[PDB]
Amino acid sequence: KTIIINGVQFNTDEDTTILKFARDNNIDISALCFLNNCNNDINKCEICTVEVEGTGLVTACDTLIEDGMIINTNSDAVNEKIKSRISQLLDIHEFKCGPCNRRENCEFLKLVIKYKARASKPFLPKDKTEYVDERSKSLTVDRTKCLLCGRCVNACGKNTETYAMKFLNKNGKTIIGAEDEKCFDDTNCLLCGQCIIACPVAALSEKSHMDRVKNALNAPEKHVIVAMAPSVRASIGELFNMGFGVDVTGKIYTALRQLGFDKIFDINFGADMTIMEQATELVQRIENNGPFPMFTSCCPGWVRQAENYYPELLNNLSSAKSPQQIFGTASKTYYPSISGLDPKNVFTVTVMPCTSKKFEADRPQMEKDGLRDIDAVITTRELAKMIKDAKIPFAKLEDSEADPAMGEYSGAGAIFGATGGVMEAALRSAKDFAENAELEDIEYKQVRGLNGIKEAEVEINNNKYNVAVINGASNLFKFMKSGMINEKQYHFIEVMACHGGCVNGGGQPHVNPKDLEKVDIKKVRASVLYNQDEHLSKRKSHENTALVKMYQNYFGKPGEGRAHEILHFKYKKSAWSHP
Ligand code: 402
Ligand code: SF4
Ligand code: SF4
Ligand code: SF4
Ligand code: SF4
Ligand code: FES
Ligand SMILES: [Mg+2]
Repeated sequence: KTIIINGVQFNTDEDTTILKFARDNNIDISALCFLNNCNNDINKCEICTVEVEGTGLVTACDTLIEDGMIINTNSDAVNEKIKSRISQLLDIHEFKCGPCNRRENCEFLKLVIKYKARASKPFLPKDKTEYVDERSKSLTVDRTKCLLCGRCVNACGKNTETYAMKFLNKNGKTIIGAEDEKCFDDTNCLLCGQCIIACPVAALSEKSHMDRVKNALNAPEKHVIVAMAPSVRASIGELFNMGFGVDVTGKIYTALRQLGFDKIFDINFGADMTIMEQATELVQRIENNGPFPMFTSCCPGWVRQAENYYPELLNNLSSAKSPQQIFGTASKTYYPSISGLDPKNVFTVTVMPCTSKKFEADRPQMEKDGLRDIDAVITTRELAKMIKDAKIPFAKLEDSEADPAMGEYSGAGAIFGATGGVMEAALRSAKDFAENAELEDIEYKQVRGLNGIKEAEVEINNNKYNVAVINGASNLFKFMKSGMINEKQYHFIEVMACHGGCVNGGGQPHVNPKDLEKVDIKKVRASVLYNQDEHLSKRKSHENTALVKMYQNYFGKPGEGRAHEILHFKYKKSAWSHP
């Protein structure tokens, strides 16, 4: 093929779109609705408009290159068309970037600036109440910002295959939302927030908990605990122009103290707790044979997927609470026993890469004696904004350490945020528990990686067992619908709703398509976690000295006694009722 782009001749045999061929040859072409190798097929934004000689204006994002094509990407006719489309989008967009939560990284704003587009009539709604949906515990919608680009809809389909995010006809007008415009929580939605990640603007956001936190911080009698998820220390640095894959663990501990938090702990400690219970439970299920398989229960997105699509598997879920919930349980019980604080005055806050974590924390039964396990959950984005609002020079901060009591963690807990992380961490303890030894080789590389469905055969106590790691909610459906579950007897299965693991969560920092092309965001973030595991002395959850002291002095033996009573949570399919 011979391609002419802006007077430059190209000789290629590649079969691809004009947009991507231009991107591969450093030729600038704008784009909006195009994401994850798909565009808005029904109402194309036409921001990727280029001029093909002999044909006219075409959309470069979905037009294959052909031999003899003469393309102009920066002609006048092209730029006026693109400027016209952006202007029309501004006519339905509340253009007030000042208080907006996408101010520092909004794809639309940089398109408005690039083409210097102005609205024919400034969209200024008198009352955003009808445009805004804040009924969910995880998601919020602001349709004053929605461009109707369909990226959220496509993302939902690709990532979860639930199609919970739909195009809707709201009284003659086209909008996006849940089925029948219901609250997302009341539908088959997983609350994974992958639709947020795909949104170029502030139309989709997480359900804010920042008022919960700030009100608790300012309350004199409240002792506010904060504990961040594995993925946060590998991600939040992106929002401070520090690049990708930068371990900023120490900076976060310091920033949290300057924010006024009363105690700095870590969810990775709770991750070690989850492994303690789960690995013990796995050994229990082996000696009992059943119920197999055992599924992980730490991902609330997967829990909702099970509840909404596979309720017969609810009993097969691990009884062990998620690292977030199992931490919060101990924060209201164990922590006061070693501090003297009044449990009612304890306020536990977590920092999560996940929007579904907010729903899990607000589950009615996720409490004890009137005390919530987790009082508030803020996303990686929310913490970052909280830091910038306090004008904390994050990139200039010294590394400080967390408080050890519930802040120490092994390398096993560190890799939780990556796909296959929980599986590998659980095997490190389950093997040592069953064989009653301290095994040297603990690296399970075969369950790592970005493959959708990963299986492995493991040898536990002179017996072989089949494990599986499900990477992404869509791959759960594939694993079940295709009958892969029945090819062999699986004993232990990890499931994560977000592909790549929690590092690709819905509460994670946004990454513009032009950095996604150059950076493998899922591997680069996960690398930080794996590097920590490699450099740590303790790489097994049961070697967590702070955790061992907690169990020895308070809980006793894992999987039984008081631990089984308050650190566990079982999901049950609804009792029979009719209708
Ligand atoms: N609870 C919990 Fe988890 C832990 O530890 C986080 O905290 Fe995850 C992360 N990062 C999230 O959100 S949840 C699913 N298990 C894998 S990692
Ligand atoms: S979504 Fe983007 S363009 Fe719209 S107001 Fe917010 S920052 Fe500005
Ligand atoms: S909510 Fe966001 S991703 Fe979905 S159509 Fe609107 S602007 Fe596009
Ligand atoms: S939270 Fe997940 S399941 Fe729900 S609409 Fe968004 S992408 Fe779909
Ligand atoms: S994989 Fe992690 S971030 Fe994604 S829904 Fe599950 S718990 Fe939340
Ligand atoms: S980016 Fe090509 S039509 Fe929208
Ligand atoms: Mg205070």
